[PDB]
Amino acid sequence: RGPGRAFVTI
Repeated sequence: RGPGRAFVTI
């Protein structure tokens, strides 16, 4: 699982 895989603009 992993709906939020955007560790850039966070």
